[PDB]
Amino acid sequence: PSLEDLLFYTIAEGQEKIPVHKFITALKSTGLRTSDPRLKECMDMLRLTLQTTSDGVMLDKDLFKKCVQSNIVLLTQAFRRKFVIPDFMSFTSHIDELYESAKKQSGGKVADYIPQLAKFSPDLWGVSVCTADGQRHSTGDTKVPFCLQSCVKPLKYAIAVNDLGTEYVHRYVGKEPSGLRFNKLFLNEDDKPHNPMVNAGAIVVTSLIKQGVNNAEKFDYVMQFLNKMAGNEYVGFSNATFQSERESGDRNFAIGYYLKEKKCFPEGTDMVGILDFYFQLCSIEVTCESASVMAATLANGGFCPITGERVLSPEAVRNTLSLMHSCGMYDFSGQFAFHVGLPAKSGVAGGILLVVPNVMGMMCWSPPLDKMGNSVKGIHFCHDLVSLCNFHNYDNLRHFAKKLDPRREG
Amino acid sequence: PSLEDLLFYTIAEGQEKIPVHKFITALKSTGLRTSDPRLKECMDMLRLTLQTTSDGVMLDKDLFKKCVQSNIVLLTQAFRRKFVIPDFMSFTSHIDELYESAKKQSGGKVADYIPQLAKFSPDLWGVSVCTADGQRHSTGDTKVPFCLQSCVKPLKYAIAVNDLGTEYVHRYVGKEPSGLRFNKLFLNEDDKPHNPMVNAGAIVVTSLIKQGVNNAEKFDYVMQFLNKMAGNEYVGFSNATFQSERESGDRNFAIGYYLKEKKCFPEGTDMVGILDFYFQLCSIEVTCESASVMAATLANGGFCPITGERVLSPEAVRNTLSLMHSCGMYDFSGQFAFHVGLPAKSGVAGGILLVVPNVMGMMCWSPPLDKMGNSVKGIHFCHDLVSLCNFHNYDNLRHFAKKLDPRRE
Amino acid sequence: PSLEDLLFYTIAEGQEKIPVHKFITALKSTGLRTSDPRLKECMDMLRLTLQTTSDGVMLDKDLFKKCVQSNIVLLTQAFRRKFVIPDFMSFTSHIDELYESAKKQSGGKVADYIPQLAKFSPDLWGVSVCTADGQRHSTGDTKVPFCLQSCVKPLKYAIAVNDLGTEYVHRYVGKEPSGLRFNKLFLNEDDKPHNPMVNAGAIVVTSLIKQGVNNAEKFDYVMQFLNKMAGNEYVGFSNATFQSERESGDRNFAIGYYLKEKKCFPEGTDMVGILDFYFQLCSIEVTCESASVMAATLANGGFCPITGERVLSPEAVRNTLSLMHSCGMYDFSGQFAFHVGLPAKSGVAGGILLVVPNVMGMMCWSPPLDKMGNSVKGIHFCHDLVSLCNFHNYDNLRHFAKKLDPRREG
Amino acid sequence: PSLEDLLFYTIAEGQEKIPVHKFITALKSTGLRTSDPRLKECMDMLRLTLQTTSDGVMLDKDLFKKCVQSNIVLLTQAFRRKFVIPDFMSFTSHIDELYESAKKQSGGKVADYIPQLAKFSPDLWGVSVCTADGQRHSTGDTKVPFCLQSCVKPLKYAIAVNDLGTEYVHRYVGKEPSGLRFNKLFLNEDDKPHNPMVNAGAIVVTSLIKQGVNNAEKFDYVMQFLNKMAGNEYVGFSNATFQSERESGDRNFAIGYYLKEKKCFPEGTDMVGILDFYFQLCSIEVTCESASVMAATLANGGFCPITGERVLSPEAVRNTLSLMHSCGMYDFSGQFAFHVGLPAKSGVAGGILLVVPNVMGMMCWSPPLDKMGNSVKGIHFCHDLVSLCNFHNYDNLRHFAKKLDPRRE
Ligand SMILES: CC(=O)Nc1nnc(OC2CCN(c3nnc(NC(C)=O)s3)CC2)s1
Ligand SMILES: CC(=O)Nc1nnc(OC2CCN(c3nnc(NC(C)=O)s3)CC2)s1
Repeated sequence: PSLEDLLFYTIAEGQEKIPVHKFITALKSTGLRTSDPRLKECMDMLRLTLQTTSDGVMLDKDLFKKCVQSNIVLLTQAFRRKFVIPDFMSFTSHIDELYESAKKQSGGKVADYIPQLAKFSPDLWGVSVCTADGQRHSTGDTKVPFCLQSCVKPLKYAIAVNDLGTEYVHRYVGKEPSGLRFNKLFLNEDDKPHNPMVNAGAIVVTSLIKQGVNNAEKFDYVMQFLNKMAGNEYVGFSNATFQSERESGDRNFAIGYYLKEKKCFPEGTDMVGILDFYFQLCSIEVTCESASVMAATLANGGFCPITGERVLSPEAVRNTLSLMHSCGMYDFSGQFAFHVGLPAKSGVAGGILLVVPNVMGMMCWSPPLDKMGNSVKGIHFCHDLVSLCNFHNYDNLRHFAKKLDPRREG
Repeated sequence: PSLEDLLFYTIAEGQEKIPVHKFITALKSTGLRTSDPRLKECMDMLRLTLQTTSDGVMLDKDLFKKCVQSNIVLLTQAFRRKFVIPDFMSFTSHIDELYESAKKQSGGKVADYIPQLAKFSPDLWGVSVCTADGQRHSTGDTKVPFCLQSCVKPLKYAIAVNDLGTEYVHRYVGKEPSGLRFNKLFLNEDDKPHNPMVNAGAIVVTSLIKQGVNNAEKFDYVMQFLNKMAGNEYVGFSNATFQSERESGDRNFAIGYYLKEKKCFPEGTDMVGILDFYFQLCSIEVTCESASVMAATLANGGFCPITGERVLSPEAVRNTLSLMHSCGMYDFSGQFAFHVGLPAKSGVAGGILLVVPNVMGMMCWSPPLDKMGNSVKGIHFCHDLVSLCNFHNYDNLRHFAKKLDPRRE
Repeated sequence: PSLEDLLFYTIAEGQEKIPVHKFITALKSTGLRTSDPRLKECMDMLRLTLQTTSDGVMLDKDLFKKCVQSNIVLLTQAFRRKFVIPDFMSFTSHIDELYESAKKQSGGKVADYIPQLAKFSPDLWGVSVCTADGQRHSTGDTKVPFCLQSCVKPLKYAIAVNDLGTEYVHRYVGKEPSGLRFNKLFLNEDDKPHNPMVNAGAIVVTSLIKQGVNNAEKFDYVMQFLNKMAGNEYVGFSNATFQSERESGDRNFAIGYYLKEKKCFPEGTDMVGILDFYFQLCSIEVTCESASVMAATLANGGFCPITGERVLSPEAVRNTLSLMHSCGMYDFSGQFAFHVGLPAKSGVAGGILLVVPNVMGMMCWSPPLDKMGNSVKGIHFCHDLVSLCNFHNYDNLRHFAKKLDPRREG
Repeated sequence: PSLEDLLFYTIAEGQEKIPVHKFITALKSTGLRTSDPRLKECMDMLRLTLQTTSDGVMLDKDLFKKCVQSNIVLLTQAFRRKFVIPDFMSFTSHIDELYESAKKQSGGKVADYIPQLAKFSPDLWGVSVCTADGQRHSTGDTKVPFCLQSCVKPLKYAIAVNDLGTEYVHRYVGKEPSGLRFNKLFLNEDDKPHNPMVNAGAIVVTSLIKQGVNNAEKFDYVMQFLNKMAGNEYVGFSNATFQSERESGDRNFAIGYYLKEKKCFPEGTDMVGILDFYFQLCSIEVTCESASVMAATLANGGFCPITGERVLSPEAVRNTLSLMHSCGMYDFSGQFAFHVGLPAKSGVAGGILLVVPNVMGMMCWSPPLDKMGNSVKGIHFCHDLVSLCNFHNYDNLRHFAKKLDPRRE
């Protein structure tokens, strides 16, 4: 027997040779993107034989064997329905409906405190999915760059725990939510910030990453890291947003000094310098698509799903998801944890980084925020998604009532 | 082909006939207990034929099929290792290691606030498991009855949400935790108690269950409900514990009166009676074993695993596990949710009712409490369990480092 | 020489005999009331000679000497303008103006949570003055009985420290105000109520007065005490108010149980009985006139000014004035101390018991309360009073700008 | 008859001529200092006459009248015991006892966070009095200059209310104390600092004084203002303290940035400059003697008692005495108001500027502080002072038990 050969008969349909487009659309219908890095050898060989023989465009058992041999393990799982969402075409149909249902929630106010997010239109709205297996789907304004802002706080924490361990990082920052009107305090009772998703704890976590090196190499260190998470999709940097964040951050300058007085930073910290590195990290740019790969990396126990690369330790990813559950959505965290039950993180540009552990990661984006600071459409989408699918943290995988389960088939 | 016949050769091992004891030990090793209610029919036919011919005790293809046809699907799943933990024999060996490792933590102080918990010895310690499929195992003092106390709070919240729905119950109680030094407040800013796991909200939740009937019928209704949840295993009641909570509950009278003044109960409430009903509910008795079935009922989306009965709506169970995750372990809730990541609920008699969703439910019991109020051995066990198995809520099921996974082979 | 003889020529106005009405009007104009207990002998002797010599009504040097001998010291000080307010006639004209200026502030809501405080008309308004010397003046509805309610807290605190001393009493109750959003807390951080003017602390103090005896003698012990303080003017008791306060006091029962749990009472306290005794003390009745004598006794270092009787130790009065200054007007305490600067206490019936140390006591009464719980007209009257006179605690007795000083003349 | 003549016989004692020393000693025993500014003409004429007739040194009815006519009303009041404390010689004997009783309380820790307050000896200790009439007395280290630090907060609040009025100033700062552990907060619920005695509110008040002018002239205005208040006694500036206060005042920058974000300042303020101006004001230097005259100006309705000039409006003095009563001694404020009953203000150098309204002002100084931040010897002295004299705010001026009253004979 032979794996390349048995896969050949599945797509051959008893016939003699497979047209290339018939193989291409069969492969794309699994949700894989024809530009998947795990598929580069297969696609390079296909492009070559489509030159070598204008005499086509048909592959026999032996010619198909030449192309798919290099990536046969991933292609077989994709064609024999072994992916975490087996019927991806029906699932994306559902994502499209949920998107259109949220597209009608036109309330909210765009963050206006800086001219660079006031520039963004309230009609933008996109959602990108990326499963723990690499299946992609987008709808809407998903290639528009926008800043992570507070969406970057869980990614920084993951990098800090990945490099320093849990016990070290949690000398300097706590692990609990604060309480629905302890939002205005910087420190909990141990004179540590309450947790990494809070501004005071985000700043302290920022002062742990790559100490001893200067602000240019730290920024390089974190961006190289964010590239691995996104399978080398778009990660950028807005100097416009950063220069404004620098000139309008009196609240954070207040935090920095209060943290200096109470000896919250590591010894030898340049507090004002850490504030620049902090403002920088909030001005990193993503699209919906590139961020949906980041979120899926946390969804996937730390391995980027479109490269197979190990990016974060299981200890760093578990801690980040734990803190996104309960501290992730500003004052909505408690209500969100109850009704949605997913690790999520919101931002002022309109991002919501959403992780369905063991299934997929997502990024929703609509600039207009409601009064607690979360994208109006994004929050609507997240409620709708969990009403439809048994992805809630404490839904049952066996007795889930009237919800659909995309991890099953019939 | 034939499903009863194929199982016969599976356990017969090509041989002539199955001894009766060889079938029972084969069955017990799947984790099923020979008294499972879903197996009563099979066990009745065995009880009949073990009289029919003392010239035995051997079952032919036809005689084995005589007993097992009634329960063949459940027996096939158990023998083709389709149960949520396929190698149950090995997993219980690990539970024994974790139990013995916690048995050496003799620190802590027994709750003495009532003479009925001061009389319980610091040497007691039991652990019971019940998987979403019915596989059972116990170690230690697992049949000694004890009161739930605050372990009962998630169970009554489930009943209330099961009968009245989420929107109603949460007109009267919040959904968030309060904050690590907001423990001393009764109400949040919307004038509802913070959540059903704290005393002020447990008191309010109690005033919602089965309104319009008197306190004796209310209590009977909750006992009937707690019976369905434990697959009819041990549920009792201590009149002694009830009398001491009654005569020493000035704090609960303080809460009750504060809630009456700020109009937190549903209209037509006899506040003083509801405290009596509340004190009663805290004095319900369980054993480790019976409660581990209750926990598995939450683990199993609302269906009791040793009877298959639908006991709670999926909405009541999802809400209860949500609120146990973040509010279940007193001031330890935050540290606990981070490190263990399992919905749990603790009590002052020393209980910790523990849920691993889609896998199993658990009950630990050791009377000596730490300074935050949680059983010392019980907390030690929960850390060790999650350190060993990828049961943490935000462990990944595919890339889980050097932890063991009891769901695979 | 002779005091009876020189006071004789003071009123004689060079003629030979004094009409009786001419002496009485001279006496009333000092503000003394012709029924002052320190004047009983003089008034009895005057009424007697108006029977024995109907051939009058005129008194010579020797007949004047017959009547005023007994109370000549009090009469001389009154006639030689030696009283704390020498020109009482002019001062009462001002009290009348201040009264009329507040009669025009008809806002507020009468307290309605029990039927007997809702029954009071919103148009009642009275104010009574009583100096440390006994000079009286009233305007408005000054003889209508009403309940003290929270006005009783400074009087029972004074009774407790008069019998037990400060250090004993302040084992069970603090001495500071709480902070404008520590209002809902019962205990401070030492597990004592914050101070005697708050409900939780008034209840605890009630549990220190006259321990070991039952509720009837306790009530008698306190009423006799209030009688001495008011120079035997009207002190009464509403059983109606007590019955409604009792069956509608769920927060006070809430306080009682919380205080039992945290062991705030003395050993052997019958907590529910102390709540009965507390409700009773809140339903004791006064009129404006009778309550204004109470206030002056605190103004007067503990000596009731119309009987000369020592009623409270100087330690008890100093402490009670200290706490009325900072805790007496509910959430208005800080604003009141700042702008009025007088020891004062308010109640839900509409009373404000007011003390100007070393000068006078006062009681204002108008049932309509403002949104913090204080009589609207009463608070208005207090601001007006101190804008007019240098009575504010930290006004200067020498350089007081354009304010009037009733303690001086020209 | 004649005012200069009757005064002459008062001190002449029927004799022929008054020696010069006999008059100077008579004058000092009234407590006036032979250098009072209100006595300059009289002392100039004495210094003028002490040269012409070295064949003296004794004054006739006419030569005494030569000098004293210019200041006759002040001298007569002092000699017919019309001063607020008629028997000053006996009163200072009592302050000497109180000083000596506190000198035996050697506990406390000198402020260490800057090298300029660690340099001061733990055994320095001074007390100075100055009455509303100008009678002076000191015991101890009363001419050693030290920084006001937070003692300057009431003086600048007074300047601000004196120049702009109460309604304007209290748009930017509240008027209550905060709550015994609401100390860690900067703003109340109205987004104003709680009151001027607090760091967050002193910072805001600093931003209202003389707006629109630069930091050098602003500082000159405040020094000119402090000079009128101390009757031109010693006021200085420590540049060392100012350099260390700015280079270690991270909490103050935290306050400034938080106050800037919540728009607490008036329009057009350079927040970073106002922190410099604030640090400067905290480094103003005084001695015990000079600062107690400042206190006497507050005691005296705004008129400096040793020059007679009006320095502050009565509205400003009342408000500052109001806020010093309740906020002046950090976490000790409530306790202090209850037990001492005097408006006072403390500072980290160890000063306590204390006001007994309508009688006298005071300044105590001993560097070793409490754990709440107040001078130990200074706090002890204030308690002792009020146990002795009926100066407590709510003492009775008529029925005051066994306490002494320095205002009577
Ligand atoms: C606006 C209002 O009404 N109140 C206020 N809210 N926030 C304010 O800003 C500061 C609060 C004080 N600081 C603290 N952080 N954590 C603390 N707890 C401990 C145990 O250290 S204290 C820094 C921020 S003031
Ligand atoms: C720790 C300390 O110093 N004092 C105290 N600690 N606990 C106390 O119990 C009482 C607190 C006051 N009441 C309230 N409950 N919830 C509330 N929430 C809101 C938003 O109003 S207010 C009744 C219980 S007092």
